[PDB]
Amino acid sequence: RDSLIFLVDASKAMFESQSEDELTPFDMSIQCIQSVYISKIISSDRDLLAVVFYGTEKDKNSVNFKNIYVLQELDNPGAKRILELDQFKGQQGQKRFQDMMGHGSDYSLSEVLWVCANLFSDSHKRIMLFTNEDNPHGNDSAKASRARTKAGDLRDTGIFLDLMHLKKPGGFDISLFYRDIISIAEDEDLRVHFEESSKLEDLLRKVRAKETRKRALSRLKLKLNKDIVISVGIYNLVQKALKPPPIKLYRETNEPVKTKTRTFNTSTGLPSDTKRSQIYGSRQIILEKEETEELKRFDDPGLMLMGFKPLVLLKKHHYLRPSLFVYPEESLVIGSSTLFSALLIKCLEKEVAALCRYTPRRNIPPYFVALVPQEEELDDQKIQVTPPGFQLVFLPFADDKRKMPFTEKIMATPEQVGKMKAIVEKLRFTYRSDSFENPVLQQHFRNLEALALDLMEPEQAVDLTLPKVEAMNKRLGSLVDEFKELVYPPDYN
Amino acid sequence: AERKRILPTWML
Amino acid sequence: NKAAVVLCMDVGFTMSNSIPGIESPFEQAKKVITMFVQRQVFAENKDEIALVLFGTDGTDNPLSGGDQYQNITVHRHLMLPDFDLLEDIESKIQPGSQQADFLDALIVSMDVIQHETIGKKFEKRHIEIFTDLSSRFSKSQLDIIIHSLKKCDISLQFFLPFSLDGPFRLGGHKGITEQQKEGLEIVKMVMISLEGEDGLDEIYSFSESLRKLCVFKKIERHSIHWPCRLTIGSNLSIRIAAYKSILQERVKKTWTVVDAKTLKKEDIQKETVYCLNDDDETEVLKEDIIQGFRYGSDIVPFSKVDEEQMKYKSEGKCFSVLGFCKSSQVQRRFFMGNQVLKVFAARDDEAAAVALSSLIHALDDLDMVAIVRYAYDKRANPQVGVAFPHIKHNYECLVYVQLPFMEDLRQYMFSSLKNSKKYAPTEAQLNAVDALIDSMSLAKKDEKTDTLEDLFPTTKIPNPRFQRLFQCLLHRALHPREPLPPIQQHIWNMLNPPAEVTTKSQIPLSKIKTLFPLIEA
DNA sequence: TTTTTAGTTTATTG
DNA sequence: ATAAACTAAAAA
Repeated sequence: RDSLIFLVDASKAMFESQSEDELTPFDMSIQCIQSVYISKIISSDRDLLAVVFYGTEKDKNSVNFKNIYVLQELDNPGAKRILELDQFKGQQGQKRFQDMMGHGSDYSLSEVLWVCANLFSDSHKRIMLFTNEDNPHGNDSAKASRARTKAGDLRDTGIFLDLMHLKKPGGFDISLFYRDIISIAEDEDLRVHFEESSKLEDLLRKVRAKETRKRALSRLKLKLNKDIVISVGIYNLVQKALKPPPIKLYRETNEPVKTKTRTFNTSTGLPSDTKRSQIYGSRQIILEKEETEELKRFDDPGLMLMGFKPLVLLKKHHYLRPSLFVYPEESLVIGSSTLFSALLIKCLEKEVAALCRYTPRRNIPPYFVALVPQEEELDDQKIQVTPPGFQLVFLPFADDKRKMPFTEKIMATPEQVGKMKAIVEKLRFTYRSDSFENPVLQQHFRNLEALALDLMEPEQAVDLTLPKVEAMNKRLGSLVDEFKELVYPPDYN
Repeated sequence: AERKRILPTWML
Repeated sequence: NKAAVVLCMDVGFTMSNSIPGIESPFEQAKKVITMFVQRQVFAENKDEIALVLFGTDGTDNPLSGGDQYQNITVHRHLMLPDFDLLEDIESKIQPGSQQADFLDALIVSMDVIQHETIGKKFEKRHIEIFTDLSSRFSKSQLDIIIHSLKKCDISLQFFLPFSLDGPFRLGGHKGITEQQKEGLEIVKMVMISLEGEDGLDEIYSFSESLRKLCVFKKIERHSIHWPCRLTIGSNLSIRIAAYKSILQERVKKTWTVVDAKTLKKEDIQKETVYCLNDDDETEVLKEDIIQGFRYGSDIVPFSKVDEEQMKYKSEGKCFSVLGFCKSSQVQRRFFMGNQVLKVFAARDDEAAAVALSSLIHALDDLDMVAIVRYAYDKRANPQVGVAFPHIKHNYECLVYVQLPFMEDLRQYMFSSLKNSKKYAPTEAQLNAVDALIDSMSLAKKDEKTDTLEDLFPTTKIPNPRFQRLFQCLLHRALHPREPLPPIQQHIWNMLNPPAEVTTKSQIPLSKIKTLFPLIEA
């Protein structure tokens, strides 16, 4: 259970929009926090969250330190908690905030961070500061140095301090203040320098980038040869998010019920007394549990380098199961990262993939995988969209490739192809992996949200997976009727 | 010389 | 829907003749036959299998007379294969001292199909010849033999010790006799005469046959296809038919838990018990148990009755186009699911075939793909995926692969390596790995052909899991007292890279070992 | 202890 | 016959 604290500035500058249709820095923060809270419930993350405000007239904290309001203590995300955050969302929500507690009040960052640290007292400790003030305590020399000391004290404890700098007229400067406050990684290559957030979509992506901790699916040995062995971490960067499993409760108490599945004899009422059978016709083949696992056993757990196959030979189809990500693990074998880097640099250079014989766990049959060299990619927001390493591509065996019903080749005329080209060119759009949300899941959690808040009426969502029928029909009116006339005859069913 | 063959009645 | 298969094995004196280190063509053919029968027995296929042996000491066949069809024995008549047949291949069938006419054997095999399929109803008729071609033969009435094969609709497949550098490894990746050369030309001529130019592809070597599914190629059951409609907008609806191109073939049979003394499922019973989570646990009533779901900290009671009404109601099965984007925007790393669909044009529909063809070529030329919405039925959960063109000389289709939803994606940050001062390799270190990749390359390129030849096609190798399971299942069935046998060498030979790749890699691997220091924590 | 993967089992539709 | 849901096992 990791603890994460959202610290939001509530000074006069935070409630002012940069003369645009875009949301105020405060509104962006409130919505971003709310989005993380909702995301944590869907993803079923055990993480504890908190909401702390500073520069407010009304103060709510442990030692009654002036101008610090601890809205939510460190605890799991809830339906009532998200509802409390929704009371400050928007221009009408902004009014409710100003009424409950004050704003633009004199604060002391030293006292602010101390209160935040004290909330952790009750694995990873992290504070996320949402502010549009590049140089707080610019006038006060004493307050500025005191803040640097408490920021230093948090870092020496193990508390992470991350800046969520927002759009400020004339830009935001890190060199003036926060350069010493923020948590910097020991490695120059590890640290990421994000630009100031102007949109909610960019802020939410930056927050989830720093928040998340790497979870290795497995740590395996990449055996170049019997003696040349490096250690690698296998990471699942994509995993099918499914509907959470139900919990068996009681009709009156509504508390969970533990299930005990007991296996016993019928005639009388241990694993040594059990054997495994398979019956083919009249014959019954008998094998022990050890024997049934002995036949599954090939190789030993890890990746075995077969050689190097050029990427051109690897076909776009031949998809079997979702790909994995291979990254080195210096913690187990020292010098792995250097050889991995040398392999990655030369594989990208030569446009070739590393063919391996993958065995994920003990007593499991092998599968041929192709480690495709993946180069590092960072977007316009300076967020690592593509990590550096190898993509573990699962290759099918002869058995997995299914026979095809042999059909006669009928090719279209260049006039028919040319008309379809116009249809494609007009229906052109920009695809993002995160363009669509699972409608089954979104509705499921929308139903549970309303049920938790005892709301009789469930919020019925609109399916995003359905095509924009009217918009597409508006773009092409003549083209559809023109193409239909060219290929389909009038006597068609 | 080549060896002569007697095909099954169904082939003829 | 079953197929009549006749396995024609040469057991002649010359099949037993072995060169040191190289397995005798008889032992090689035996291994290929066992591989075939094991699959048909344990996968419980309804295909009937007959076995004819040529070059036997004796003569036992219906065409046997005088000097005609001599030294040919019909070992197994056409029927469903069993453990007794497998036991016969394993130990009962021995190599003979005589030599027979392979064409005479082909006729005996043909006569088996003509007479033993009279009562039964077979979709396919197939003969598999396993020989060395070292034996003398007659070309008398060959033209009629080829004609009768066509008229009876019987397919052929040849298996030789040779195929049409380093050491011999069976299953791995000196000079043929003049009699074998003469015999081969008739085999070539016959195969070309039956299946055209591509007929030569149906003549295999025993070694390659063990690391392929070619023995089942002709008796393989047709793939189940289903129809749907590709809808661009609303007014356009192309009639299509898609099937599962790639789908992971898994173990069909399950290990039933039985008692060590009685060996019965009936004596074993699994019972479920319910108890309260709180201290000093008490038995919970099976009828009073209600369904519930967690929403973070909160615990929400939600029954299956209210669930069916409030749940997401899918609009129905479809293959609707969401939009179109460039090939570069859809990355293979985002592919999801456990299948690949090949969207083909609806059978016996010419107008829909051209309509789909227009879309396939428009996307190919523009270097674009199609983002589509897919569901097999109205009950099934909706999917969003890529539909990309796939044009070959013989067939034309779109390929559907499921893409991810926002919820499916996971975002982690990994340390940069491009300019990492602590892990940056030296110029000597990089030039050592450069030599390793060049030495361990699994592809060869001929400058005259200008085509890249793969030396390790893994997609052609069958999953070792099945033939290993069949080996053990059969060994326990025939030899119950003996423990499980080890993995057959040819299975290991087919899984390991070509000997030339392993030998080439020796020198750069020793060089990278010294240059790259590695130690455990 | 929790999460992911694989294998059965059940239900619905053609 | 295909897809989803539930249960069990193994590894982080």
